[PDB]
Order: sequence, then C-alpha cells, then structure tokens
Amino acid sequence: DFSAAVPFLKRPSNLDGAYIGDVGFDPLGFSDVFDLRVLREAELKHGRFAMLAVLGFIVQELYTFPFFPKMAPVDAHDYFVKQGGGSQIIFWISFVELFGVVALFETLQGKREPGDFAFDPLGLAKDEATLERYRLAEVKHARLAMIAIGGFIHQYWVTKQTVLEQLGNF
Amino acid sequence: VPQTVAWSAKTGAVMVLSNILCIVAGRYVIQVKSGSFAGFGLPELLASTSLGHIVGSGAILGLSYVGVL
Amino acid sequence: MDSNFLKYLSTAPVLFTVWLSFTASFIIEANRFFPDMLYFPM
Amino acid sequence: VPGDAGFDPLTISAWLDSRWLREAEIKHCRVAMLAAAGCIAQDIFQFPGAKMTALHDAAVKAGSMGQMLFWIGFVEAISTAATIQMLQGGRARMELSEIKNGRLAMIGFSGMVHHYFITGKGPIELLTS
Amino acid sequence: KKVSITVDRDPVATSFEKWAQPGHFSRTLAKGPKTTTWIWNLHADVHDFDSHTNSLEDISRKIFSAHFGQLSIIFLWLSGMYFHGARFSNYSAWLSNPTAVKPSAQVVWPIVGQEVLNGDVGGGFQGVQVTSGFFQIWRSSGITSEVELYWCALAGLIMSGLMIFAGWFHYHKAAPKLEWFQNAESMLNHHLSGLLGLGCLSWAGHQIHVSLPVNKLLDAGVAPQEIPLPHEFLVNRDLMAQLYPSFSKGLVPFFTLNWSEYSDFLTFKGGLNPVTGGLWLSDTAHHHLALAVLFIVAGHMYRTNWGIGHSMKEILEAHKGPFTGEGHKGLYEILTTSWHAQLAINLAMLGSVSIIVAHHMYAMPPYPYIATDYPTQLSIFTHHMWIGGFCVCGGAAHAGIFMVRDYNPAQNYNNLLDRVIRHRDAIISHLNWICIFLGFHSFGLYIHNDTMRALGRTQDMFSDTAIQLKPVFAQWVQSIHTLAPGNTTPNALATASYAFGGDVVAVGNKVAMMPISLGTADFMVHHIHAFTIHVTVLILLKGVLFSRNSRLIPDKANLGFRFPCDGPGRGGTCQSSAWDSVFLGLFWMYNCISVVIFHFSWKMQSDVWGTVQSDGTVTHITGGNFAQSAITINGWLRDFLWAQASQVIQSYGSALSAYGLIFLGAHFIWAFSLMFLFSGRGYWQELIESIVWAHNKLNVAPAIQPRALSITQGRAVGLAHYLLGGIGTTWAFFLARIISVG
Ligand code: CLA
Ligand code: CLA
Ligand code: CLA
Ligand code: CLA
Ligand code: CLA
Ligand SMILES: CC1=C(C#C/C(C)=C/C=C/C(C)=C/C=C/C=C(C)/C=C/C=C(\C)C#CC2=C(C)C[C@@H](O)CC2(C)C)C(C)(C)C[C@H](O)C1
Ligand SMILES: CC1=C(C#C/C(C)=C/C=C/C(C)=C/C=C/C=C(C)/C=C/C=C(C)/C=C/C2=C(C)CCCC2(C)C)C(C)(C)C[C@H](O)C1
Ligand SMILES: CC1=C(C/C=C(\C)CCC[C@H](C)CCC[C@H](C)CCCC(C)C)C(=O)c2ccccc2C1=O
Repeated sequence: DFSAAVPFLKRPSNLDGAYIGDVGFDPLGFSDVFDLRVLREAELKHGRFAMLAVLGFIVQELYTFPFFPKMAPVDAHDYFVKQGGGSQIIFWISFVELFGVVALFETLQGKREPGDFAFDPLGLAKDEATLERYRLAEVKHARLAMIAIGGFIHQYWVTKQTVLEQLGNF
Repeated sequence: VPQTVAWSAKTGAVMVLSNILCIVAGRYVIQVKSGSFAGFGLPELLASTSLGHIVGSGAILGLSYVGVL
Repeated sequence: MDSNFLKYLSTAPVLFTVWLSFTASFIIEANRFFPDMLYFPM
Repeated sequence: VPGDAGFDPLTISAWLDSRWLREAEIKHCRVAMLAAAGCIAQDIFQFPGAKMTALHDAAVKAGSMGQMLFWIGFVEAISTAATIQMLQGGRARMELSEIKNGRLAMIGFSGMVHHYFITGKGPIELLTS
Repeated sequence: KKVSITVDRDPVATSFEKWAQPGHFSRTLAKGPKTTTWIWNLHADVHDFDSHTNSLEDISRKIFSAHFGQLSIIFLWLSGMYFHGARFSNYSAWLSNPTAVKPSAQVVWPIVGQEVLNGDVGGGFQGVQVTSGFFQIWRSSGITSEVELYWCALAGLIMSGLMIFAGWFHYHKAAPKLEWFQNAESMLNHHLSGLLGLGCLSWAGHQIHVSLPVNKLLDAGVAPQEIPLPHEFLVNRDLMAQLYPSFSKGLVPFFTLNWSEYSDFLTFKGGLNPVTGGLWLSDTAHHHLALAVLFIVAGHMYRTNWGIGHSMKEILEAHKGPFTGEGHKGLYEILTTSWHAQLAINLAMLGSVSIIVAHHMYAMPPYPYIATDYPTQLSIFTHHMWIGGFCVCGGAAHAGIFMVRDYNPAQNYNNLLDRVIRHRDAIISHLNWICIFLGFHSFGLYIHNDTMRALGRTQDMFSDTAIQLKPVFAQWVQSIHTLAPGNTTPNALATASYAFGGDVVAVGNKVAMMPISLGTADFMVHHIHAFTIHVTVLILLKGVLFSRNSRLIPDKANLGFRFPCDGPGRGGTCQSSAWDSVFLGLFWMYNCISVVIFHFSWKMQSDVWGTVQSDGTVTHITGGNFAQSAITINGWLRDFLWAQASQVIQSYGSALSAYGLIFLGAHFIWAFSLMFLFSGRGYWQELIESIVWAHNKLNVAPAIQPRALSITQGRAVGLAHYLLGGIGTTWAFFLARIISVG
C-alpha cells in the first residue's frame, strides 16, 4: 500500500501502525535497517528534551532566578559552562541516563514500551483511550518542538534578539 | 606553446570529417552489433562519434600545431 | 545486557586487555599523584 | 503512452527505461513552464526589494537562490525516493495538454535565454522594444 | 545485459552468538582447545577464507566486506591525522614561517619525566617533531587554518562510519552473488574510468579552483589569514582573473579546442618553483587533467553490455606464437576464479608502484617546502621502500598459495604456466648462476678494495683515483635528460628533475635539489642492488616453481603451502615448502631494502643536502665523503654507521631521547629473535615438561596443556621479531640523525 502522509510514496512496511503517530513517513528507509524501538526511544527522548528546551527558552526570558545574573539562554549556556552549574546538570542527566540505559535494554528485550518510564504522578492518564490520545499529542508536540527549538537558536544567531522580543519587534 | 586557433568552420570541417570517418570505419571494424541500415543502433552511433571527437580533437590540435589549421 | 555479548567480554583477550589496562591506569595515576617513589618513605 | 506522436528517430526508448524517460520529460516540462511563465512575469510586475540570466548571480549574493536550492533539494530527495520506488516496481486530455504545453515551454525558455544572449533583454521587453 | 546486479537479501544474521564461540569458522578449531597450539592455530588461519569454505561465492562476500572494514580503518586514521593537525599542532605558525618552524603534531602527557619529549620545535610550541609530510600536503591543498582541518577530520570520521556500515550491509543484508564479482570487464571499466579518471579530474578541479590561487597568494608573500576563503575564488571570477587572466575567457576555449588560452594555469614548466622548492602546481594541475582524460578513455576498452569493446579472454587467447604452445589460454579462467592469483599480481604491482613513488618523490619534490624538510624526505623514501619490499614478497607468497591450491593441470595443459613449470630447472639454474656471478663481481670488488687499502696499495683499488669503473650508461642518460628541454621535449622550459643535471635549487639557504653525480662508488652500489634483487627473486621464484613437487619430494602439493618438513629422511627435508621460501626471501628483501636506504641516506647527505653559502658554494651534511669512502666496507662501517650514530647514542636527556631508547629496544628485539631462529622446537617442549612437573607438584597445572610453538610458528616468530628489530633500529638511527643535522 501507499504511505498515508506521502500519497505517492509506498508504505515503508516496517511501519504498520505498531507505533502511535505513524503516518507512513520514512523515505530514506531507516526503519528498513534499524530497530524501531530504538528509533522511537530516540524520537521521544529528543522530543522531550526539545519540549523542555522551548519552555525554558521562553520562561528564561520572562523570569530568571534572583541568585543568577540576567542574560540570554545561549549566553546562559556559556556562563554555566564556566561557572559549574552546567557540569551539575550534565552529571545529573548522565546519572538518570544510566537507568535509561537499563530501560533501553529492557525495551530491546521486549518488556517495555519505548517511551514508557511509568511517570504518571498526577494520574492524568485516567483511561487507556485517554492514554492513546495523550501519546499521540506527545508525539506531535515532540516533533513540533524539535523544529521549534532549532528555529529559536538559529534565529538568535542570525538576529541577536530573543524569541519573545523578536516577535515583539519587527 | 603550440598555437591553437579560435573556432572557425575549418575546425567544424575537421570535426565533421573525423566523425563521418569513424562512423563508416567503426561500422566495418566493430565485431558485435543497407550498408549503414543493418544493425546500426544508438551504442554504435555513440561509440563511433566518441572516437570521432577523439580523432577530431587530435587532428584539430595537430593541424593547429603544424600550421595547416 | 545480552548474555552472548557478556560471554564475548569474558573471553581471554578482552579480560586480559581490560585488566592490564586498568592495572596500567592505576600505576599511572599513583605515579601522577605520588611521583618519584624510589624508596618506601620511612 | 500520453503524447505519443511516434517520434523517436534515434530510438532512445530501446536503451533506457520508458518510465525514467517519461518522469524526466514531465519534470523538464514543468520546470520550463515555471521558468518561462516566470520569465515573462518578472518583466510584467516585480516583487518588492527587487535580468533573465544576470539576476541568477544578483540573487545568489542575497542568499535567495541558496534558499530555493535548499528547498528544491529537500523536495528532490523525496522525489528521488518517489522515482526509485516508481522504477523498482476527461483526464488523459489534461495530461496530454500538460505534456504539450511543457514541451512548448522548453522551446520558449530556450528561445528567451538565447534571445537574452542576442540582445541583453527579456522576452516581452524585446517585443515592446 | 549480461552485466547485472544480483544480490542475496539477508544472508547472515547479525548475532553476538558466534562472537562467544572462538574458532567457529573451522571444523578443527570449533570443538575447543586442548593444548595451547589451538590458540595460535586460531589466529593463524582466521582470514584464510578459502580454507574454511568451499564455495567461491561466500569467500568473495567475506573479502568484499573485509575490504570495507579496512577502508573504515584507513578513514579513521586519516581523520586522526587531520584532528591532531587541527588541535595539537603548530600548523598555523609553520604557514607563517615554513623554513624556521619544525612541524609537530604530537604532544605527550607529563607522567614519568616523559615530557622531555615535548621539545622546542618552534612557533611557541612544544611537541614531538613529525616527519610524515602532512603540513606540506595541507599547504599544497590550500588549507591555511585549523578550522578547515577540523572539517577534514569530520569528513574522515563520516566516511569511516559509512564504510563500516557498508561492510555490515553488504555481508549481512545485501550480499552480491558470485556472478556479480566475476565481471572483470565491468570492474576494470569502472575502476579506470570512474575511480581513477574521475578522481584525477575532481582533484584537477580542486587544484585549479583552490590550490593554485591560495598557493600563488602564499608564494607572493600574503599572510594566511589575509588570503580569501576558497569559495570566493569559485564565485568571483574577477579576482581569479587578476591572478591568472585566462579565466576571463571561461569554458569557451575548452569546448572550441582553443586550449592554448589556458597556458596561464596549465603549464609544462618543469623543474622546481624557486620560492618553495617544490613542483609547480600549474604543472601538477595539467598532469592530473591529462591523466584523467587518458584513464577515462582507457575505461571504454572492455565490453560490458553493449557490443562495443574487447573480450579480455579473446585478447589473451589470441597471443600465442611458435615458442609458447597454447599461449595465454586459460589465464582468464584463473584470474576470475582464484583470488590468490589476483592478489599475487596486485601485490607485486602495489609494491613496485610504492618503490617508484619512493624514487620519484625525492627526485621531483612535489609539495611546497618538502624538499628542504630533510627529515620528511628521508622518512617518506624509507617508508615507501619498506612498503614496496613487503608487498613484493607477498606477491610471491600468494603465487605460491595459488600454485599449491588453485592450480589445476587439466585446465592448464601446454599453456604458459605448464611450460614454465616444465623448464623450471633451466630457469633456476640460470638465475642461480647470475646470483653467484653478480655477488662475486659486486661484493668482491668491495673485498678487493678493503684488502688493497689495508695493504697500502691505493693504486690497485677500484676507485676514481685508481682503476676506474665508470657508470657510462647512467652518465649518458643523465646527459640526455639535461639536454632534453628545448631539444627532445621542445616545449619544456626546465628538466624533469635537477638530479640529472642543471642548477642548484636553494630554499631557505638549504639545497632543495642539485645534480646527483655518479662515479665508481655509484657503479659498485648499483651492482650491489642488482645482486640483492636477483637472489631475492631466486628464493621467491624457486619457492613458487617448486611448490607442488620437486625431485626431492614428488608430492609436495599434498602437504600444502605451509608445512615444516617431510621428515629427516632423504638427507633431511627441513624448510621445503613454498612458505619457507617466503620466510627465507623476506630476509633477503630486508637486506636489499636496507642497503638501498643506506645508499640513499649517505649519498643525499654527502652530495646533495646541505647549506648554500657565499660565492654559491654548497657545504654538504657529511662533506662529500661518499666518493672515496663508499668503495670499501670499512668506509661504510666507519664513515656511515659509526660517524652518524653519534646523534642517536648522544640523545639522552634531550627530546630525541625517545629515539635513543627505541634504538636500544630494537637492538634487543633483533637479538631476541635469534633465540627463535637458531633453536628447535624439541628442546623447548622438553624444557616445558620440567616446568609442567613443577606446576603438577603444586597442583596448579593448566587444563590447556602448554606446548612449544610449532616449527612453522617458531620460524614466523623469529622472522617477525628480526624484521621489527632491524627496521626499528634503522628507523631510530635515521630519524635521530636527520632531525639533529637536517
Ligand atoms: C586512528 C589513529 C589515532 C592515533 C594513533 C591517535 C593517537 C593518540 N591520540 Mg588521537 N584521535 C584520533 C585518532 C588517533 N589518535 C581521532 C580519530 C580523534 C577524534 C575523535 C582523536 C582525538 C584525540 C584527542 C582529543 C586526544 C587524542 C590523544 C592521543 C594520544 C593519546 C591517546 C591516549 O592515550 O588515550 C587513551 C585513552 C583511553 C580512554 C584509553 C583506552 C584504552 C583502551 C583500553 C583500548 C582498548 C581497545 C579495545 C579493548 C578494543 C576492543 C573493543 C572491545 C569491544 C573488546 C595519542 C598520541 C590525546 C592527545 O593528543 O593528548 C595530547 C588527546 O587528548 N586523540
Ligand atoms: C564508478 C564506480 C566505482 C568506483 C568509484 C569504485 C570504487 C572502488 N571499488 Mg569498485 N566496483 C564497481 C564500481 C566502482 N568501484 C563495479 C561496477 C563493481 C562490480 C564489477 C565493483 C566491484 C568491486 C569489488 C569487488 C571491490 C571494489 C573495491 C573498490 C574500492 C577500491 C579500494 C580503493 O581504492 O578505495 C579507496 C578509494 C576511495 C576513493 C574511497 C572512496 C569511497 C567511495 C565508495 C567512492 C565513490 C563515492 C562517490 C561515487 C563519490 C561522490 C562524489 C561527490 C562528492 C561529487 C573503491 C572504493 C574493493 C573494495 O575495497 O571494496 C570496498 C573491492 O573489493 N569494487
Ligand atoms: C522554476 C522557475 C522559476 C525560477 C527559477 C524563479 C526564480 C526567481 N524569480 Mg521568478 N517566477 C516563477 C518561477 C520561477 N522564478 C513563476 C512561475 C512566477 C509567476 C508566479 C514568477 C514570478 C516572479 C516575479 C514577479 C518575481 C520573481 C522573482 C524571482 C527571483 C526570486 C525568487 C522568488 O521570489 O521566486 C518567485 C517565484 C514564484 C512566486 C513562483 C515559484 C514557482 C514554484 C512554486 C517555486 C518552486 C519551489 C517549490 C516551493 C519547491 C518545488 C516543489 C514543486 C513540486 C512545486 C528569482 C530570480 C522576483 C525577483 O527577484 O525579480 C527580480 C520577482 O519580482 N519571479
Ligand atoms: C593486501 C595484502 C594482503 C592480504 C589480503 C593478505 C591475505 C592473506 N595472506 Mg598474505 N601477505 C601479504 C599481504 C596480504 N596478505 C604480505 C605483504 C606478505 C609478505 C610478508 C604476505 C605473506 C603471506 C604469507 C607468508 C602467508 C599469508 C597468508 C595470508 C592469508 C591468511 C591471513 C591470516 O589469517 O593472517 C592473520 C593475521 C595475523 C596473525 C597478524 C599477525 C602478523 C604480524 C606478526 C603482526 C603485525 C605486526 C605489527 C604490524 C607491528 C607491531 C608493532 C610492534 C612494535 C609491537 C590471507 C589470504 C597465509 C596463508 O597461509 O594463507 C593461505 C601465509 O602463510 N600471506
Ligand atoms: C655475511 C653473510 C652471508 C654471506 C656471505 C652469504 C653468502 C651467500 N648466500 Mg646466504 N644467507 C645469509 C647470510 C649470508 N649469505 C643469511 C643470514 C641467510 C638467512 C635467511 C641466508 C640465506 C640464503 C639463501 C636462502 C640464499 C643465500 C644465497 C647466498 C649466495 C649468494 C650468491 C653469491 O653471492 O655468491 C658469491 C659469494 C659471495 C659474495 C660470498 C663472499 C665471497 C667473496 C667474494 C670472497 C671470496 C673469497 C675467496 C673464495 C677466498 C678463496 C681462498 C680461500 C678458500 C683460502 C652466497 C653463497 C643464495 C644462493 O645460494 O644462491 C646462489 C640463496 O638462495 N643465502
Ligand atoms: C509527563 C508527565 C508530566 C509533565 C510535564 C511537562 C513539563 C510537559 C511540558 C510540555 C511542553 C513544554 C510542551 C511544549 C511543546 C512546544 C511546541 C509544540 C513548540 C511550539 C513552538 C512553535 C510551534 C514555534 C515557533 C516559531 C519559531 C521556531 C521562531 C519564532 O521567531 C517564530 C515562531 C514563534 C512562530 C506531569 C509532571 C504533568 C505529570 C504527568 O502525570 C506525567
Ligand atoms: C553548538 C552550540 C549550542 C547549540 C545548539 C543547538 C540545539 C542547535 C540546534 C540544532 C537543531 C534542533 C536544528 C534543527 C533543524 C530542523 C530543521 C532544519 C527542519 C527541517 C525541515 C524540513 C527541511 C522540511 C520538512 C517537511 C515539511 C515540508 C513540513 C512537514 C514535515 C516535513 C515533511 C519533514 C549552544 C546553544 C549550546 C551554544 C553553545 O555555546 C555552542
Ligand atoms: C622460546 C622458544 C619457544 C617457547 C616460546 C613460547 C612457549 C612462547 C610463550 C610465551 C608466552 C606464553 C606468550 C608470549 C606473550 C608475550 C608477552 C608477547 C605477546 C606477543 C603477542 C603474541 C601477544 C618455542 O616454542 C620455540 C619453537 C621453535 C623454535 C624456537 C622456539 C623458542 O625459541
């Protein structure tokens, strides 16, 4: 059959709706070679980091903590490389990513969904149907935010104005 | 430096001659394929004309070298 | 982790290289922090 | 099969895939359609901030042509997936009209660019002057 | 369309299971070790694919994927050379001041006092001086900054990942069938036209659009950061026209065949650039463009899918005369069914090309400022002579493996192979006689001179002063090459190389190149070369020709390529295999290449390299002592080895103390090798018995019963440590000597 997204491209054949958010889009054929659990692991991880980054880029413009000096987020990266806070964040992410390595091994061995860490403290996933719609929304937001974060950082480079101030000006 | 010349109809003449020469001569010599209307196809035409631009380029450059042009 | 990959890491050349690289590394570190130990200091 | 006037004098169709030939021809058709209609449109009216051939290098320095190349390059990567999957395996009039107007557009565009070489002018400008 | 792509999909499963089962590839080794010999037997035969598998298809698939793995290693290595140039080097300082800063791209960590190796190479830098000539390559490329070296290192890393992916993909996912590999015409068409011709053409485009403008600006004297970036040469044709005005005409002179317009940048100057001491890059650009056309034309010779072209089998089968029976019939079948026969040819060619590369690069120095970097010139000559000698001996190793294994007499009746094997006694007896004659009349001249010089009879010597052996043919050929510009190469402006005669080229007050005169000493050492090459051929040719049978052992092919002996009978048949002639011929290769690199080192120091001074006179490194002292063995011992080992043995406490240590370490390893070469296995097995007894006494005997190494492995260990120690000692001596004095 044909891909739902691209009508004239054939369906990849490793993508038969097994993973939510599948629209049959995979022209370069990475699912014909590589494991889709690993690729969905990577898609959801990149997407969650990007979603947090876009929220951070905007909120950091709106507010910053009193103990830290006020500055733009790219300058924040460089300041906290030299200050020590960046190493703390890198270390704690690396610490969590150790048990993430264990989690990815559990996914490869079949006993875990690729983005599932059982992280539902506030019980928002009331029912299975609600979870399916929520994870479709998570996939769509994750992809959209990857595009968005690239835009903010690259535009900041080209025009040295922050995202809220760039919308505010021009 | 050997003297070459800007393109004129004599250069065109040498190219055309070598090209036709290579068509006819190749048509006989080639061992796998109405003197030119039997078994003449695109790879034979493209090969004879490639040897035609090789013989013709050599002929143009040599005749420019010696002064015949 | 896969048991066949862990069985490969248990092969003699891998363990030999890892063990003596670890051994070499703590001799190097001990001579970095405590260099030129010609004698037991006493 | 559309636009078949029995015109293959050198018989290229015998020594290259007919699907590859048709996809290449229809791509050439549509590109020259856009190029010729654009060629006349540039002289008719102009977008803000802004000849036939010199404009290529007047546009590359801004970064416009680099941008258009990047987006055509993206689409052409998906289109190379399309043509490989094509190759690895009341409307017929509309396709035939497309193919005829596209061949006409290739001739027209070739004409306009060499006329630019002749006179340093665009198509309808040459007609006006 | 009989040339077609054919692929098996998903042949081999990507599993870690066989990784955990060492020896899985052969029936003997897969049942596990019982003695320590199994361990050695595991590593020895592992890449011998045609000993594990019967089918030519699976063998071909393993070879194709192993070639991608080798390419991945080479790309990672290149990426590391570029990264170390970008990050740990003084390349930028070298670009500003080449004739003063010494290249260095390796920095050591401070651990046990070893930071003494970070010597003062110049340009505000401390590190190990590097002699691979990468800096001169990068300057010829027009790199001019460390940032572009970071992009090259990344390009190497991306290619390395793509090659290791392709090897996995083409063994485990998409493996070609045997009929794909058995397309010699298609492969040659693509490797001549596509690999070589397009490669030359693309490099010619880089030289014309990037190397030539950047290097013209550098040799004018413009600072590296003042030089425009390479793409502004590509877009703005006006600046390129300012450097070379022919670019104002574009590609109209190319297509209309008015090629003499392009003489600004496509020259035939010859000689060297006076500023850099290197080849004119306009000459190298015209050279690569000319090669590209020839290689692409060469690529249209063979027939693939449209009737035009040659059948390679028909070419071979037609060449037969009255002396040679059936002629070259049956050679096509051999060379498309035997991988070893192809490897024998390609190894002999790669080794020959590497020796030619060695000769041509010192005599016609191609890179800017490489001619006056004397450590690099000595290093790249010595390195490519050793690669050449090794690859040449591997050609005879795999000719022997072909004869023992892949040769079948039924398909080789009365052709050229059959006829060579049927007069191999006449071949080996005439070669043996040549080697005796040429050892007497080359080395005996040295022994005659030592005796006469010792006896006080200096008029009875073979020397320039006394009886003269003049190399008249080589001197005459040098005359022809000096007369050639304007005469037999009329459009040439200078000679191909100043070694033949002509001017002295000086760069940074150091000689780039100057005529290399030939005298009695040059005649003698050239016949030394002819002698050592002849006997090495005799040992390898005798091994290939007698690999299957002899008068001694009539059934040598049933014992194989590599067997130790056939017993103490028939007087003793120790070292009778073809493998043992490769074993003995690598010693004679070592002897040959050692005298070649010693001849090069002493002759260049004595008569070419040095400092130009007032009045145009040149002071050479060892002051012209080659002529009167390379005529005796005592002269080579005293005035070459003893005199020039001063720098290596006095190097302790300096940055060259590493060479001082490697000199001794290699002297040690060399001596240690003779323990394996002069001894026999039976002694070591009986000694191991008593050591096993002492382990048995303490109940600590191993379950893998220790054995002395096999007879063949004892020979291989001795040869490997002999080669390592001898070459390593020469490496340390050559490098400490030429870094100190050159
Ligand atoms: C391919 C050739 C090559 C070579 C010979 C070198 C050589 C060197 N590099 Mg360079 N390097 C290269 C490529 C290369 N590099 C590339 C491609 C990069 C880009 C990523 C770099 C980037 C780089 C940096 C950034 C630095 C070096 C440094 C060094 C030096 C010390 C390395 C060291 O001790 O670390 C040892 C590090 C270890 C972690 C020790 C690992 C030892 C393990 C045990 C080896 C085991 C292999 C394993 C068992 C194989 C089997 C796999 C397994 C599954 C069984 C040394 C001169 C250092 C230097 O120059 O300092 C001044 C340095 O800081 N290199
Ligand atoms: C134009 C076609 C072409 C080219 C370039 C090559 C190139 C090569 N082949 Mg050959 N090959 C071809 C067609 C071609 N092949 C065909 C048609 C067949 C079937 C008969 C084979 C069958 C064949 C076999 C069986 C083997 C090779 C091998 C090799 C490699 C030789 C080692 C070497 O010098 O690599 C180093 C030199 C390089 C330049 C590395 C380049 C790497 C890429 C692949 C080159 C091409 C890239 C691309 C075309 C360039 C894009 C340019 C763009 C940026 C503008 C080399 C990559 C051997 C090998 O090593 O296999 C891996 C080998 O065993 N080939
Ligand atoms: C492929 C043909 C082609 C090419 C190379 C160009 C190139 C250019 N045009 Mg011309 N133009 C075209 C078609 C083309 N145009 C068409 C069809 C029209 C009629 C609507 C115009 C009308 C036009 C005017 C009036 C002006 C330009 C201008 C320009 C320049 C700036 C880029 C721009 O704004 O594009 C404008 C192009 C369009 C509005 C239509 C483009 C057609 C398609 C949709 C774009 C293809 C890219 C596509 C997104 C990716 C491929 C997918 C495909 C399957 C659809 C550049 C010289 C301006 C300039 O700098 O002049 C000095 C200007 O004033 N063009
Ligand atoms: C393109 C090059 C090439 C290729 C593909 C092959 C491939 C092959 N050869 Mg040939 N060979 C080559 C070059 C090549 N050789 C050269 C240059 C020589 C001359 C020395 C030989 C001499 C030769 C002989 C004499 C024999 C082979 C054999 C073999 C086969 C078995 C390989 C194996 O399992 O070894 C496994 C690999 C090893 C055990 C590696 C250890 C080798 C040395 C000691 C290690 C290298 C030292 C290192 C560079 C420096 C150390 C640094 C130090 C300071 C610590 C295989 C078909 C053998 C056979 O029987 O085939 C039927 C065989 O007997 N070859
Ligand atoms: C210094 C050590 C040395 C010497 C002199 C020789 C000598 C020889 N080897 Mg041996 N070889 C050596 C080390 C040496 N090898 C080592 C270490 C290996 C280990 C791998 C081998 C392995 C080896 C093989 C495998 C082969 C040789 C061959 C040869 C011969 C070459 C032909 C030749 O030159 O004849 C001329 C003789 C000489 C140059 C010897 C010196 C004679 C000079 C001129 C003085 C003569 C004095 C005179 C006779 C005095 C007469 C009076 C007196 C009796 C009182 C020759 C007998 C090859 C052979 O036999 O082919 C012909 C051969 O195949 N050798
Ligand atoms: C999982 C879990 C929980 C959680 C949680 C959390 C923290 C969830 C946070 C989720 C977030 C942060 C989602 C954000 C998505 C961002 C998107 C879609 C990008 C939009 C930007 C666009 C489209 C743009 C743009 C543009 C460009 C690029 C540049 C501009 O010049 C222009 C412009 C503006 C047009 C909790 C704790 C609640 C409990 C629960 O039981 C389990
Ligand atoms: C190094 C550096 C830093 C950094 C950094 C970072 C994070 C840099 C950011 C990198 C990122 C996220 C780039 C994103 C690129 C996305 C693209 C080009 C979308 C292409 C879509 C296309 C072509 C079309 C898509 C298609 C269309 C038609 C629409 C639908 C979808 C699709 C069909 C696929 C800092 C900040 C730490 C500073 C530090 O001191 C140094
Ligand atoms: C010493 C010696 C032995 C005994 C050598 C043995 C048993 C080698 C054992 C050495 C240990 C067990 C391994 C060596 C490892 C080293 C640290 C270097 C390793 C080099 C690579 C292989 C790793 C022979 O068997 C022999 C056979 C025929 C002729 C001469 C000799 C000979 O001289």
